[PDB]
Amino acid sequence: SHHVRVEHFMNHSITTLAKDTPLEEVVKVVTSTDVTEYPLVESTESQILVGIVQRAQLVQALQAEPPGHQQCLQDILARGCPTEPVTLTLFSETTLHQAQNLFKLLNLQSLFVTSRGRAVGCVSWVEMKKAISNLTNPPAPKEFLEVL
Amino acid sequence: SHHVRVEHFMNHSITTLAKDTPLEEVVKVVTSTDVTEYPLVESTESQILVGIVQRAQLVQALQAGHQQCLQDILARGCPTEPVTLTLFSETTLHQAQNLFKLLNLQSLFVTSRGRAVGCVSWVEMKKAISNLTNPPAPKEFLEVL
Ligand SMILES: [Cl-]
Ligand SMILES: [Cl-]
Ligand SMILES: [Cl-]
Repeated sequence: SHHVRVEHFMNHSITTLAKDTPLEEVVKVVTSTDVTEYPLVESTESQILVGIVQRAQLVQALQAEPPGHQQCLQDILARGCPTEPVTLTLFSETTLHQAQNLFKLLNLQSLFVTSRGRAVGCVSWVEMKKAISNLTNPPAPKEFLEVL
Repeated sequence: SHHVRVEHFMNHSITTLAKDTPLEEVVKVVTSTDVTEYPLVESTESQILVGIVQRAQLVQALQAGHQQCLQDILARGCPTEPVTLTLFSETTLHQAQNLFKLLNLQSLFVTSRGRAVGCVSWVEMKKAISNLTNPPAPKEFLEVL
């Protein structure tokens, strides 16, 4: 468990929202995902994690002030949409041993993962359990299908 | 302890080393400090935490064209350690305490928006806990007239 790192088993299927993300794109993201929260990044270019926004809060803000006159996420945040601070995260190089101990002892359900400050994934017990299982029962290699 | 945050009691007296920090400056930092490790940041301008470098390894590399910078010594073999856990400016004292106690930690660096901004050890933690019930009196300061 000391050789397996979070980057090996983390879920890459996360959708980051940036302060400069066009409001049209924000609406598309919110109406196409069902996650409870989204990692907020400084800019689309940097992807530097700076906070967390809860979907329920973002939905409420969008319903109140529906999206020429181009707008971005920062406009909605400046308008009053609540954001949450980042107080704990995993890192790409955090070991499976460290991650499991952290989740167990702090009674956590999930955490975002950063690498060089950038939001790169998330880990929940679903991913953790899969990694632990692979320790003794590694899955068979993935197979491909193609039009020969 | 839910209202006191790490940024309130962390030690701001940290010296980061950046990938583009000239070796001349690296020598100045090492010779003027007494810590066993330094937070490594992407660039002097960004201060984005990307790793940790141990004093002993820096010394070894130093004891062994373009202006030579830290990144050059790292490329030549100086080992770097990964960041696997940190505190954040907004982490609460309650959270910090639990983290240190349950994981048996002695210290961690603190980041804010990805930037290295301080460090916390039991020295700072104990002072914060003490201040909860016995806060120090406000200090008096003079203006430079
Ligand atoms: Cl488990
Ligand atoms: Cl794995
Ligand atoms: Cl304090």
